[PDB]
Amino acid sequence: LLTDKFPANFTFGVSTSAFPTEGAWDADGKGPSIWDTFTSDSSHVTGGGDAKQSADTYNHVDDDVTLLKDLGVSSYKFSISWPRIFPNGTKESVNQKGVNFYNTLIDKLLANQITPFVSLYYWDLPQDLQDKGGWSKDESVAWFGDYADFCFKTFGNRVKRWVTIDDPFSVAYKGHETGEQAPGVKNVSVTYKVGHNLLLAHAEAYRIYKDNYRTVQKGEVGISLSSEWYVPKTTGVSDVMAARRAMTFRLGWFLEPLVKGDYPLLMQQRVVAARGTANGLPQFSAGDKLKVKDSYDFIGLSHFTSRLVSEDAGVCSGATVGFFCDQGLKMETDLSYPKLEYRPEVNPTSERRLMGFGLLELLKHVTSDYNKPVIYVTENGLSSCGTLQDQNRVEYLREYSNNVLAAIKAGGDVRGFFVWSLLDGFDWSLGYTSKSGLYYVDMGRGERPRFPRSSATFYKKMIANNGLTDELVTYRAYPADRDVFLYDTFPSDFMFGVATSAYQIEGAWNLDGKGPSIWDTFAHNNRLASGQTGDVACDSYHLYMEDVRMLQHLGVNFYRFSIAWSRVMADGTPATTNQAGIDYYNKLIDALLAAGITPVVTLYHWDLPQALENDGGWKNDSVVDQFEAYARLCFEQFGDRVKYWITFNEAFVVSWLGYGIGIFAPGIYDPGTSPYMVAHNIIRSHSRAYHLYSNNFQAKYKGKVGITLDIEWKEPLTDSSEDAAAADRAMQFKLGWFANAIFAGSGDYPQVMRQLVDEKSKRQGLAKSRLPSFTQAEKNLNKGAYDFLALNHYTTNPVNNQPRPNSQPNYEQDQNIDTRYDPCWPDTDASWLKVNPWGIRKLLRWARDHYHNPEIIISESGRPDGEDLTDDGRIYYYKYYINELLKAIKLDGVRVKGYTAWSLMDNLEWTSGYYAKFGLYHVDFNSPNRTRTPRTSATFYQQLIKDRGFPK
Ligand SMILES: *[C@@H]1O[C@H](CO[C@@H]2O[C@@H](C)[C@@H](O)[C@@H](O)[C@@H]2O)[C@@H](O[C@@H]2O[C@H](CO)[C@@H](O[C@@H]3O[C@H](CO)[C@@H](O)[C@H](O)[C@@H]3O)[C@H](O)[C@H]2NC(C)=O)[C@H](O[C@@H]2O[C@@H](C)[C@@H](O)[C@@H](O)[C@@H]2O)[C@H]1NC(C)=O
Ligand SMILES: *[C@@H]1O[C@H](CO)[C@@H](O[C@@H]2O[C@H](CO)[C@@H](O[C@@H]3O[C@H](CO)[C@@H](O)[C@H](O)[C@@H]3O)[C@H](O)[C@H]2NC(C)=O)[C@H](O[C@@H]2O[C@@H](C)[C@@H](O)[C@@H](O)[C@@H]2O)[C@H]1NC(C)=O
Ligand SMILES: *[C@@H]1O[C@H](CO)[C@@H](O)[C@H](O[C@@H]2O[C@@H](C)[C@@H](O)[C@@H](O)[C@@H]2O)[C@H]1NC(C)=O
Repeated sequence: LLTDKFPANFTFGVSTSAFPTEGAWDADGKGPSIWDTFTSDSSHVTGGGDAKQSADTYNHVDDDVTLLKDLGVSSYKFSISWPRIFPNGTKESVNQKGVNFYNTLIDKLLANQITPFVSLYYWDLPQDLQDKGGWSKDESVAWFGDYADFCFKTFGNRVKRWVTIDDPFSVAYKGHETGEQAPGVKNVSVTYKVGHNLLLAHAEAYRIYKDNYRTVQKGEVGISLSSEWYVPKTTGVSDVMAARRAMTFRLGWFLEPLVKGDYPLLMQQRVVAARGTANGLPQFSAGDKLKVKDSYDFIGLSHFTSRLVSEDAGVCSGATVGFFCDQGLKMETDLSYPKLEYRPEVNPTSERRLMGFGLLELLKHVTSDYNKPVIYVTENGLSSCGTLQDQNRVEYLREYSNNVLAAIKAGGDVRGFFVWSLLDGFDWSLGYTSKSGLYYVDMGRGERPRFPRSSATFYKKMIANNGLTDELVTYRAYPADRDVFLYDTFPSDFMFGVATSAYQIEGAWNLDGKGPSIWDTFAHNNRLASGQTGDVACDSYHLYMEDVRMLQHLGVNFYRFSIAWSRVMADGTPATTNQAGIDYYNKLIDALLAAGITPVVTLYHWDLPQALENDGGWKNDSVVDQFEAYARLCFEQFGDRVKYWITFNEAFVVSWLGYGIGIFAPGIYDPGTSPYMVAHNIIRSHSRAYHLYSNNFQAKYKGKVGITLDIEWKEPLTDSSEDAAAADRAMQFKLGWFANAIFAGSGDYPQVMRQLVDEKSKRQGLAKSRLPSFTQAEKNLNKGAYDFLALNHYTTNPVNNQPRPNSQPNYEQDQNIDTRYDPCWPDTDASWLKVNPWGIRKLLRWARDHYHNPEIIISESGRPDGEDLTDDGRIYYYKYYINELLKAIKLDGVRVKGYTAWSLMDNLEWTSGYYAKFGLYHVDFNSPNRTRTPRTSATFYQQLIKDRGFPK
């Protein structure tokens, strides 16, 4: 990479085109384009969807010009929509409201010192003109002339850089031969006639400008052409001339008519050789050659890729005519150059390659063979799945703009570089499956908010320094080791397990004297899917012996399950101790130990006995004593054989879902106060349960007590310091809510929660703050009240700052945050779970740094899949999350002592019923015997334990 400065009056720009970004497809009298009609057929668009709104730039001029001021670009390339100016294509349809929109944009651009670089035709052909033949017709030269003449006299007093036609190759070939772009015509005999008329339309536009508008307006008029760079597959003369021939058919098809005055002679000969003399390229009239030759002030170039070309006379057969059968060559991807996908294993055959040298050679070729024209790179950029930490785009922007510097030093007269693109949009036939903006656009929000990707920060800094600096040479958007797969084994101490839950597997909700749960009541109130209940579930009350055999087949070291409070105490009181309940858990513990499997017992999970919810449940404050007496009964009966206790599972869910929005049991909706009241007692219940164990049981039993908290990793949406503070704030409010008082050291809530809920409570007119206050004695009982930390981790979220100065009392509104999902993270059967393996690694270091380097167990990890036995999604998930877990141990030193896979078998997924299959075993819930069937994932997990990591 060169650290030289760009020339003095070099233009750093950025590009959009009307249809991918404007939206408002029929607002204010705009007529339909061929792309409106084309995209109305889902089969034409990858991933479906339409551009009826897309990025909605028609309604964001003020916001988008502010983004242009933030980058510091000198100029802005955009497109005028023909059907928005002339709804039916003719000058009689002139729509003043469409004229007003572009005037607003041009005026606002110049008020902020940004040069307009205006394109007249970026494929937006009005549907009415297509209905009468489109570009195949000789009338299209006149249609375009009247339309160009209008924009010249209407905007030309301010617009000084014009592009007649953008990428005629795609308009002709992709739009009329293969049909992949609008208007979807598939006719090999139309393409050369369309390119012919595009060149004639551009010439008529250039002629109109030179004679009627140039003397007064003093602007420039050019055309923009697209070209890949073609490197020969071998050094043989055959392939070197096949590569040069592909450059001729793709770029010289239009460049040679405008420079030399005719189609390239090589191109003329090849088509007549493959099609017949009656079917050659169109002939230019003597007057046509006069109008076309030298009809440019600059040449625009859009470049993206380099491909390998080799001679292939039999690339087609049986006289199958066509644009690429006339050339007699094949194109391949150069897999020798870095792949630009989200992760190393994504799409091995990818064409997105880091080949900046191709742009250097393209520019030098255009300078050498076409008499050194003025060049603007009007479009150059990388297509992504959409991530905002776009190291791939940063590398692309860094390398490719650096090869522009090399062309200028090699004599290339390149005066501008325009990045494709400014925002995300509807990338033609790729639809929304392809993102390219320096700014991400959230297409799930009506206002379509814009957010800078890391490439926006890079481009801003490079323009500020007029080239690269040492900081920009080595700049990275994320650490270089993030996606590297680590082949290694786990430490000797490391345990593998799987987990279940009492209400989700056991059944027998009222057999043998068991009292009812708040989840028995939730289910019997038809609050679960299809009125499905956990009345039988997997019948683990009767079939626990099957569970042990499955655990033996997996080879797990430990098995984490939960005790049902209502099964050992009918009403949650020792007065209702159910010896039958004691015996059931004694049988499960003994069968696990006889099989050499370590039992791990969760005390609570989520099934409070209804008798205690009647007295106020977790809001009642004596629940601290009630939970302590329940913990005592468990420590006495089972403490002799159970050596790892977990007090609570996902106290966040019990607090916010159960007592906040009331979607889980007990179903109380009070999002302002009760979640904090319940979490307060949970912290106080866990602390008293821990001290009861260390004071009265740890000496003789030598066990460890922990707590399990669920948490998504919280990644900043943007590299800004306000978004980094927002991400940490989202961590504190969900994980720190409980972990801070137990693990951080102060025995108290995170300072951010106390500051924020107090201040908002005061504005809302509340006598006391909605977040309770610990007594100094209570804080001291919280301090160090643990032996290990346990984390449930499934997914992550990008977070951004979002002040809410008028928010109502609400645990989520108190946080001043907003959440999204990275578009690159794959989906699962659950709308809230996205696959992001490195989230568990960043989460583990966060817990390590904030909680005094504790012993950590991952108590839950997994995803839903389909019902068939081949769950490749589950395997992909475990393969890479466990590898990221291994990285947190070996590479990061985090004291991770165990890993728990959710779940052992299909079970009742709370409100989602049995429709969400989470298990390594399939469970037939229509069988009375509830047969369990191992999936592919069970073998993969069993094999991974044997290997103790990842070998080779
Ligand atoms: C292209 O649009 C022009 C503007 O018309 C407006 O947009 C079109 C898409 C349509 O929605 C119209 O309703 C809009 O007004 C067309 O010109 C217009 O043509 C119409 C007739 O088609 C004409 O209406 C007539 O006006 C006379 C009085 O002058 C009245 O007695 C009639 O009853 C009827 O109302 C408009 O006045 C006229 N406007 C302008 C500015 O020209 C254009 O149509 C073509 O050109 C006009 C001059 C006539 O010769 C039409 O026969 C002819 O088709 C549209 N062109 C095409 C190819 O569709
Ligand atoms: C938390 O939940 C406990 C357990 O239910 C509540 O204690 C109970 O309060 C009931 C009243 O709400 C008591 O019932 C009354 O008992 C007396 C006899 O003592 C009868 O004469 C009378 O008619 C009622 O039946 C119940 O005895 C009591 N149970 C226990 C074990 O204490 C508790 O309520 C609160 O605390 C108790 C100690 C009393 O002071 C109650 O008046 C008070 O409301 C619940 N606490 C909260 C904050 O909801
Ligand atoms: C492909 O384009 C050529 C050149 O413009 C047309 O002449 C072809 O049309 C042919 O002639 C018409 C009258 C009709 O018979 C059509 O079926 C013929 O192929 C055109 N071909 C197609 C299929 O549209």
